[PDB]
Amino acid sequence: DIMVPSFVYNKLPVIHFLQEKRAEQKLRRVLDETYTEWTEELDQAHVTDAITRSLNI
Amino acid sequence: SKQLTFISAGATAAVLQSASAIVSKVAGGRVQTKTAKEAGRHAVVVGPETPIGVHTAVTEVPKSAQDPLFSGVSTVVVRAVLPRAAPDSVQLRDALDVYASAGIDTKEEVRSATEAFKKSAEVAVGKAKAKGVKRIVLVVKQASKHNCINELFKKISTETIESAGLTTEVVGTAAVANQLIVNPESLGVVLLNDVAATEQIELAFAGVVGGVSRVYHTVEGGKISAGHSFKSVALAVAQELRELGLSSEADKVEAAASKNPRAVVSAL
Repeated sequence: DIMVPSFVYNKLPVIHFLQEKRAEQKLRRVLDETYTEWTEELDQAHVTDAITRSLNI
Repeated sequence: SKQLTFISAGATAAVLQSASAIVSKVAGGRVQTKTAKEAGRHAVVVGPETPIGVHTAVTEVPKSAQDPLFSGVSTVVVRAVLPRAAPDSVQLRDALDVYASAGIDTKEEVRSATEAFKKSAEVAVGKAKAKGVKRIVLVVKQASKHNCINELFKKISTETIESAGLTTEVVGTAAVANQLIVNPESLGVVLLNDVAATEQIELAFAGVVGGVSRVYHTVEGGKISAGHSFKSVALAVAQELRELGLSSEADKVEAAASKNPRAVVSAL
């Protein structure tokens, strides 16, 4: 009725602070590991060159 | 009963009709003449274009049909032919050089090209050994575009020939073509890499000599005749009939071709 309640009350602030920091850490990780991926596609010049070769030119 | 397979590759209908009339009139109906697009034996291909299923494109100077201008010449021109795909699809001779530029993998195509060159090299060295020559002449177009197909062709042809013990001399397309047309007695055996220019050179030599029939060695194993003109087709048919086991008919066709090139059918 008296002791354990008081010590729980004393614990509350530190735990709240640490959990807030942990959540911030996880969202920070979410944004950190995002990168824009630029894909590379076969240049159409080679396609045009192959078309010319097929024509026997 | 027997069958002769006619392949058409860029040949005008007149030549095909002439060939059909010649065989029908000479054979007399004993051997039927069917038309197709691919064969391995008892086949005559009409037209400059290369058919599907041929890996070697040898041609010689037959003694009987020697033109008076080219009397006594003896030179064998063998053109290496890579496997031919559908017209729409990219041919190997072009794929092997464009894919490398594009960065695409070129392992299977290299393997197929290597096999074709080895077979062509084996045919060329066999002809050289039979004729007794010690050195053969490789022909590669020196264009920058064909900087990969020719490189593989040289790397493999020289390897096989040197393994056989004969010498190889590499040359371009213009110099060899001029030499072959002007002074062909200085060349015994000439191999040609698979390019459009080489195909034209082979046709020009086959025609300038007086009109001859080219021999194509196929993957299945065998020899098929090839012609592009009235006289060349007539000689090709005569050789084909000789292979079937007809000597008198073959001689008659050969004589008719020698006398009246453009109208052999009426001549005989």
